[PDB]
Amino acid sequence: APQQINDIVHRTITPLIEQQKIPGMAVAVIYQGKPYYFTWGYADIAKKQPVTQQTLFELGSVSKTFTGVLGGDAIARGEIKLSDPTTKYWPELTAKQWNGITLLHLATYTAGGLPLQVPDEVKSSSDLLRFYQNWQPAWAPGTQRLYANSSIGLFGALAVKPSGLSFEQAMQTRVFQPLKLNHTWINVPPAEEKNYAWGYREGKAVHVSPGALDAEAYGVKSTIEDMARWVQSNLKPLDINEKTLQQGIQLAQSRYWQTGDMYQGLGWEMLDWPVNPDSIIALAARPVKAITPPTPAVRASWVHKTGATGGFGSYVAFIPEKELGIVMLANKNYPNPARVDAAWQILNALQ
Ligand SMILES: O[C@]1(c2ccccc2)CCN[C@H]2CCCC[C@@H]21
Repeated sequence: APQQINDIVHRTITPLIEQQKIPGMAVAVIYQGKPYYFTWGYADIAKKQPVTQQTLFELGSVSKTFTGVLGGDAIARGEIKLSDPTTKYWPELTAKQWNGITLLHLATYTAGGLPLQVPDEVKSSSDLLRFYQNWQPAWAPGTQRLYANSSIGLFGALAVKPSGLSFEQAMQTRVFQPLKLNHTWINVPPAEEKNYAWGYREGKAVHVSPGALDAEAYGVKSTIEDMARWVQSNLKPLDINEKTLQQGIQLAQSRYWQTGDMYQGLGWEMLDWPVNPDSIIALAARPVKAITPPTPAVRASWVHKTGATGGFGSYVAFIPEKELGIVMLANKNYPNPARVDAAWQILNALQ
């Protein structure tokens, strides 16, 4: 690595690991299409397995960026439209509160207060239907944003219906494969278990538990290499040869709603660059302003997503205009502000 990148990364991440007692971490900085990798500590403490560039980490809600782009790809394929009513793809959803709730609302957490978590008791397709039928919105659609797995999760599930594919098959064939993300998984195969880090929560080794809509909302596992490739693909979508995927990426970074200084994309969230770092809670209900029509992807943006599972904490951010991106993968769920601080310190110094 160029010594500047080495120095800013080590000087930022070493203290972060110490302060947050992070067992293992991988970091990629992508500068002008070139990735630079850094690793520390342990994928598995008990077995003394180090973090490497091949270690799989649970991305948690960083998975929603994949779902948002898969949904964009389906729009580009002409399979769905964000303006479509939810009921067009799930006509069994007959309760009257669904009138007026579109795929856009689901994708952007603006349906009117869908809950953060799908309840553990919800297993089957018939359980899920019952859950959504019974849900009572707090707000009219398109008025408030409440971050929710039950919202974008449903979007992901409906977005792949016309394709005929399972969600996982659609993601593999339409997103992972074309982008050469060959060590990115919704389900980690037995052959890859040797590389699957344990998460640590209160000192105990843990992996994410199955749940409904897990694939769609928080179920992707990936390596620092594939995640760097993912960030670069989103940084520079015009290099992508597959037309609908290129377009889907662009759609996921369009600005659909504004709350405060943040703009909601599909999975991705965006702020204008340069950002006040200060500008970048279990439930936070925020009124949104519709951006009518959505602004196409703005190059001078800080585009990012945080993600966690019980034992993992991930973060990706990039700035198209500066050809600069970063991925931070850790096998402990440590506070989001520490992630953003570190990422901003690194990118600002290189920018
Ligand atoms: O820029 C590359 C890359 C690879 C791995 C991580 C980040 C970026 C390298 C050259 N080809 C490009 C091909 C298209 C995706 C990104 C890559």
